[PDB]
Amino acid sequence: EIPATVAAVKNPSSKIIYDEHNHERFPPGDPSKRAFAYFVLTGGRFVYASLIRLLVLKFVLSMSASKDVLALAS
Amino acid sequence: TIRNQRFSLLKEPISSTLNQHLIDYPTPSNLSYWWGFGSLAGICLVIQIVTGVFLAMHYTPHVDLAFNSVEHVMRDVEGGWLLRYMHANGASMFFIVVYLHIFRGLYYASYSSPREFVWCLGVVIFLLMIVTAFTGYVLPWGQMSFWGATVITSLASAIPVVGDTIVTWLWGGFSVDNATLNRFFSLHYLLPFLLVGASLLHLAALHQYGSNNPLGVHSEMDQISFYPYFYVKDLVGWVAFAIFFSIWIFYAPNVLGHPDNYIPANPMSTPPHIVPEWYFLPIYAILRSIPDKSGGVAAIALVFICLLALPFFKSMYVRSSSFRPIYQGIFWLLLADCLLLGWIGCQPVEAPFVTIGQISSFVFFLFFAITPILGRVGRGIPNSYTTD
Amino acid sequence: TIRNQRFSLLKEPISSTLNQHLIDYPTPSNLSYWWGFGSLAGICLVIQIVTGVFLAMHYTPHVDLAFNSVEHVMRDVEGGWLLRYMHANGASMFFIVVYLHIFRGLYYASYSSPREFVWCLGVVIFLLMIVTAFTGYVLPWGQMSFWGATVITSLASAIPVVGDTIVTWLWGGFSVDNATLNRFFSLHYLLPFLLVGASLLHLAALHQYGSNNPLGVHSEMDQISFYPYFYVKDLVGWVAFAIFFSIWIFYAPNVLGHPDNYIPANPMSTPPHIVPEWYFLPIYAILRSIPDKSGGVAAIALVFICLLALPFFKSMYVRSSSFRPIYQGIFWLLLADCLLLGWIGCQPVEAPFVTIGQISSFVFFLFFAITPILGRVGRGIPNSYTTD
Amino acid sequence: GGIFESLYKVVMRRNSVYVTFVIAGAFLGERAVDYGIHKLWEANNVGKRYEDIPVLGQKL
Amino acid sequence: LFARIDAVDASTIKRVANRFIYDKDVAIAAMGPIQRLPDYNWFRRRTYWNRY
Amino acid sequence: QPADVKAAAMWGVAAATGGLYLVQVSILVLP
Amino acid sequence: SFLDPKKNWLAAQHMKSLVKRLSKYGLRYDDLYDPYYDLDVKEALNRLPKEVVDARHARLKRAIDLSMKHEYLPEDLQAMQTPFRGYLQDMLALVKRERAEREALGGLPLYQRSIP
Amino acid sequence: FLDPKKNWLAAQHMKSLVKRLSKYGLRYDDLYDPYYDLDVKEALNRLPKEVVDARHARLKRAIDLSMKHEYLPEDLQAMQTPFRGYLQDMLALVKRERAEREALGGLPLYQRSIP
Ligand code: HEM
Ligand code: HEM
Ligand code: HEM
Ligand code: HEM
Repeated sequence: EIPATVAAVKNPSSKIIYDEHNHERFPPGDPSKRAFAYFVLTGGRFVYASLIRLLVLKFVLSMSASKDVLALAS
Repeated sequence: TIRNQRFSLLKEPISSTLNQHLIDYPTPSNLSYWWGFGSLAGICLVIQIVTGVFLAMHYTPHVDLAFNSVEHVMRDVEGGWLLRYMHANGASMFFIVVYLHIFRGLYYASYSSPREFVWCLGVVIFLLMIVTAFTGYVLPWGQMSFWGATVITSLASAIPVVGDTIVTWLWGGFSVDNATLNRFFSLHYLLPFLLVGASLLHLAALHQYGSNNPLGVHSEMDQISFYPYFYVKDLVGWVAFAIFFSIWIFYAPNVLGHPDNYIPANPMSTPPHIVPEWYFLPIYAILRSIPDKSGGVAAIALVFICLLALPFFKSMYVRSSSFRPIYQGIFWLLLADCLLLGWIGCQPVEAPFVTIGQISSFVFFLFFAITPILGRVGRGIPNSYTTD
Repeated sequence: TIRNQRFSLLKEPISSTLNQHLIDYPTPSNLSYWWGFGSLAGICLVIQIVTGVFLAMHYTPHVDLAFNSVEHVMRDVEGGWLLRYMHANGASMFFIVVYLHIFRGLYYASYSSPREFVWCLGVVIFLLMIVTAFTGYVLPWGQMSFWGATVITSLASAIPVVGDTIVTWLWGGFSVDNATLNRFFSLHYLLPFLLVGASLLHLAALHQYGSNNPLGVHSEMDQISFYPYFYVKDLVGWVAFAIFFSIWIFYAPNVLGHPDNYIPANPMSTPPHIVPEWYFLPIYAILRSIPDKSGGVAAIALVFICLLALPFFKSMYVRSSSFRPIYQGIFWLLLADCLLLGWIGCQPVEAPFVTIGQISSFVFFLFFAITPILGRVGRGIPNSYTTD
Repeated sequence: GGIFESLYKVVMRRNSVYVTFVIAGAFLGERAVDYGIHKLWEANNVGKRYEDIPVLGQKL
Repeated sequence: LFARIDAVDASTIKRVANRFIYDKDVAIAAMGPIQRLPDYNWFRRRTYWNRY
Repeated sequence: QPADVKAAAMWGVAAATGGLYLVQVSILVLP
Repeated sequence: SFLDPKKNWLAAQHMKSLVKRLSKYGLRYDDLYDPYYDLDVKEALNRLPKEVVDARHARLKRAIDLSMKHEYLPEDLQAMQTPFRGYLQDMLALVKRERAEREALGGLPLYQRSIP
Repeated sequence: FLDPKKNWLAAQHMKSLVKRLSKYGLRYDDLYDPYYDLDVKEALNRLPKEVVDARHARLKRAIDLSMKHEYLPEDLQAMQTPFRGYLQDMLALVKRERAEREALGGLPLYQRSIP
């Protein structure tokens, strides 16, 4: 009654079975959608760069001059 | 593996400590989204520090200029309204995520051995947060700020031997005045850096013993590195928190506030409803519920005594409450009681709120007085349900 | 050794890092007192932080109240003159101790490998000290304070394309008024904590690569633990420093300053003699000596480039100056040049001081330009002096 | 699939090109979102803006 | 065979590697005390450089 | 080395674009 | 008192719920004892046979994997689960008894918890 | 290059170095820190154990004297060989091997770790 791991090691098979509970497999012959994930991440990076730019500008220009002195200068 | 020549710039001594403790620190592979709150309180602290520095470039701690200076930041400074709303609602967010942090710890019994030092440093951090938020809230010098400062600092004269002496020393005079405002400003500036240090010690202790997990079991069998598996999880947490914070900044910037603070402080008039911020409300409620104000201060001390005494209880070998139905129900009752007690704090001190707050405090302390009993009784479970 | 039961508290995980890095760190057995100067600089930083906090409990960052607030600290606050004199003269002693630190490093060539990172972090630390002391000196708001702020901030206009924009943005409103005062108070309060972080990184890098010794030789043969052997030496240094600093505080507290800072700032008239504090005088003298203010700013940048470029030299095999007569003489000439340069900066631009400064700064850069030549020739030495 | 792979081979072979693309896309998306939100604002609250009051220049 | 072999230069090697190695999927088979061998995402990320 | 030069030039272009996007000197750029 | 599920309906319900939970995650009640928790469990696990300890580690790894995947054991093995079939309580009791005797008469602790 | 036996200044420099080095009982090669160059490290690894151990003994003696604030007695100062080097040839050989290895497409056998 050889153990499960020993039987798996000693008998390699091409009919590999994964979990497929919350991640469904692609059919065995199919190209990998590698580009689509990269473009999704690209949109996210668009957003992240825009947010970083916003925050830096907001702080720096908060340290800038104020409407009070701008109106005072005549 | 002889390091004759360089392989990876991550493993070089310049980046080796960061490599280990951030990129390569092993964490259990089953952590849920409840650990992102620990990851997120630090972000809230950083936001508070940065916005506070840029605000302090515009605030004047005098008693005749504090309110007008805050309004100057509101109106004249470009983007100043963003800074001030960020600082205020960010204090609120900091406390929200820290409460979620604490309550996850309570649910999963993360305070249990061997993380007693983690929990105790967390309690010290909580003290620092409370003091910082209070002394900072006194800064804008509104009616609520002035009178809350007066009431709370005057309620430090309950100590028997010294009392009035400590109160006079703390006030810098005979009443909350310019000296107290300046002192509070300096202390408010200083304390967050001690808070950063305490957070670093907190993280160092946790990394000494490693993080818990929902099952509460030993988890050195199935572990994965922090980056990138938990970096992306915390990223989802951060973006959700950013959406929440953006809602609370741009659409409801004063909902969490109290309108009476927009009145310049007037020591000759008292507002009809003196109450602290929403995140001091449970503590205030316990303090008011216990009569004989010295007894109230004693109860407030006893709250922290109980919090520090939590990790040093009896056997209670099972820790996660997923396998503890009675402790699960007790935890839910505790959370409900804390929410109810927070509601009570904002209410007046008339009936029936006095009785509702007196029962709520008793339930809150009964939670701590019942858990050791649960552990003692449950110590003998396997001998009773065994299938031999 | 299996740590089954705990022997010593110092080897427990709570005090293990502290144990290693403070008590058990092996140190060369032949260190003189200048390593004590390094520790003394650390103590001076702590003194500055504490006295600054307690001073900021009484200082109003407004233009109409800063000077009278400082006079409040001197006259009304209980033992406030002690706090203010300690802060000012402690800035002075901090710079004295850091200068002795730097010059010991230069004499014993401690910047050489493998302590390039230690030297570079030291240069960053020196920049932070300069900025912090400058913005702090702006705070009392006197004649020298206001006019020095004006001049040193307005020389930032030398940048080719964005000079004027940076000057106006840093000024906040076409002058050095209240906005600049608040800005400088916030920055002066913030910077010392970054300075503490930089000091900790400095010490960490040094502790990585051990510590040099008066011989410059490998020193892993005879090494002793830091405590108690060097704690007592540092203690002797600290007590002597305390006597020096007490001489300065109590008997001659205004010698290291200028009398023009006791006049309230009046942007209409201009004091006849505008100079920075004594510890900025060498840099001021270099900048003033080289005309064409763009050239002056470039020259200051060049000074810091040379300071950062010392560690990365080619041969430089023999380290200590005890076995380098030529470099010993060069170092003493450089020190005399630095003292003369500092003295020149307090003098007017009338002749002959222009010629003397234009020679002294050139000699400074000459020192920084003739160390590699000595290193190459010394690398050539051994195959010529052989006695056989 | 084909379109995504084509744009991938266009703009995802060097990270410098990718960073330039990310920055340009962030800028263009920011400006487009600005324009869209402004059009929604104009559509929603019409007749309230400053340059709409009938007597804007008659206080003299 | 020799002509085909020495008709391979540096540019040909780069082109073939970019066809076969740059950002492709690896297949790993390991056994033994491999509790320190990096996981799949590690190798899959190492198949490209972000500096270039 | 030529490939390194091309990569450095492209990275400089990317950094210049990033700085331009951060500062937004469209008004300043007269030439 | 000593309340067992035979003489207590509430204890019967409690045991039923615990059995349901442990069967869902497929791990015995003794597997919940953390060696880092007590350091007496550490010694008791050091004294147990390697087959038993390896089975404990395998069950814990399976439970953690199921927890990450957000799923439960399939109903077959769930019906094949045997919680409360203890393997550690006797050894833990022996270790604690030995420690109590050693502490009671003279003696230094054989092992101690670091600070912290 | 006119250093030895033809330069009065170079003769004076040699005299001073001999005085100082013999005063501490060191040699010139002992001034070469292994941590400084990482070629001195390889040379010291390749040198015979007796030579390396003598170097370490001389270094320990010099550090002891530097701590005590005193010099060698006149007898041991007389019995000194400050310039009887032992490291220059091995160091030059190591440098030459490094030179050819970098000359024709080779990885360094050791690199300095970034601190
Ligand atoms: C060094 C970092 C910090 C600085 C410099 C700082 C500075 C300031 C300043 C100048 C104000 C008054 C301006 C205003 O009222 O909006 C303020 C207010 C406040 N701060 Fe901070 N702060 C810092 C960190 C924090 C932290 C960490 C917290 C939270 C724990 C906090 C909580 C508050 C609160 C609640 C107010 C009152 C806001 C209001 O009601 O207007 N601050 N802070
Ligand atoms: C400044 C506020 C705080 C910060 C920044 C902070 C930070 C962290 C971080 C980064 C972690 C590791 C990640 C995680 O496990 O979620 C953590 C864990 C933890 N913290 Fe905090 N914390 C704070 C406040 C508190 C407080 C007030 C307590 C309780 C008194 C506390 C108790 C804990 C516990 C018990 C853990 C272990 C979590 C586990 O079970 O693995 N923390 N904290
Ligand atoms: C905040 C001011 C500074 C502090 C607190 C500080 C602190 C220290 C400490 C504690 C040490 C180790 C003990 C010692 O060797 O004296 C040290 C060493 C050292 N420091 Fe600093 N330092 C400061 C500024 C500087 C500066 C400005 C430089 C030069 C740029 C510098 C360069 C060095 C060097 C080269 C060493 C190596 C010591 C040796 O070779 O034996 N330090 N410093
Ligand atoms: C966080 C810590 C610090 C705080 C809160 C602080 C705060 C202050 C305050 C409020 C003043 C004005 C009071 C007065 O006029 O005497 C001041 C002055 C000054 N500070 Fe600091 N300071 C700190 C650290 C430092 C450090 C590290 C230095 C650098 C040596 C420094 C250098 C100065 C100087 C030169 C002055 C002007 C002395 C004078 O009044 O004539 N400060 N500081």
